[PDB]
Amino acid sequence: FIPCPVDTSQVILPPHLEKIRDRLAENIHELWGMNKIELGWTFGKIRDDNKRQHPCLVEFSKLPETEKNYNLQMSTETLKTLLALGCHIAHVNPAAEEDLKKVKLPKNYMMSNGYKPAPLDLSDVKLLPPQEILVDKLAENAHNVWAKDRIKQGWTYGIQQDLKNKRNPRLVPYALLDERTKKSNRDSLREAVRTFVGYGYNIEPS
Ligand SMILES: Nc1ncnc2c1ncn2[C@@H]1O[C@H](COP(=O)(O)OP(=O)(O)CP(=O)(O)O)[C@@H](O)[C@H]1O
Ligand SMILES: O=C1CN(/N=C/c2ccc(-c3ccc([N+](=O)[O-])cc3)o2)C(=O)N1
Repeated sequence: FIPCPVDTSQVILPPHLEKIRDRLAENIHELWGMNKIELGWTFGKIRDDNKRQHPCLVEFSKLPETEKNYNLQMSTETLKTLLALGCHIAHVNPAAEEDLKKVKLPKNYMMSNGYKPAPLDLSDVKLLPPQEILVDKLAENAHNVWAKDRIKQGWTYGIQQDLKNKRNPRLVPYALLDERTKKSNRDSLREAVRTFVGYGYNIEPS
């Protein structure tokens, strides 16, 4: 198994896109924090996988640096991937960031750190068919960018996951991957494109 994604080396990120790169990472983390509470997890300072405690379920500004850069790099690689495919990212609607409210969840979503997930309310954002094929294609690539970095840290396949060896049952080709995870990647990058549009960006191939 060889996870080779679209080559992101012959690509640079213009400084005017660094703004979305920062906000895109925030929203992607907000969506993660919500889904994690939605499935048995809570806040903690000493991670114990059996107790469902997590230190990363905090606001984007309070994250540790090791996990933080990974969220900014993956966000930067996502933008660069669109550029490597021949698509452009450009601001057109200047009032969209002001007309971008955030989702507010029930009271039970607040934990012992003062953090309560508040992703952007992007439910009223519609995508054209061409942008759907992009999100589906971007999703398969996000699996490869994740799998390549893990592989060089020694991560291979293993029936049981493990935070102390390089084992993970999802280190497999996108075809041999459970459709739940495949759909999860598509949903994540569907909001990624909606995050751009929510800030006033038009995605358009050259
Ligand atoms: N599938 C995904 N899509 C977008 N961001 C993800 C992600 N998985 C993890 N992240 C980001 O990674 C950061 C936390 O890193 P961590 O190592 O704790 O992942 P994790 O605990 O979710 C492993 P798993 O999801 O398999 O149980 C989180 O703040 C989150 O934003
Ligand atoms: O088990 C798994 C896990 N995984 N992806 C995990 C990685 C970890 C960090 C992120 C990440 C993605 C996108 C952005 N972004 O664009 O901002 C920011 C961070 O995904 C996968 O494919 N199968």
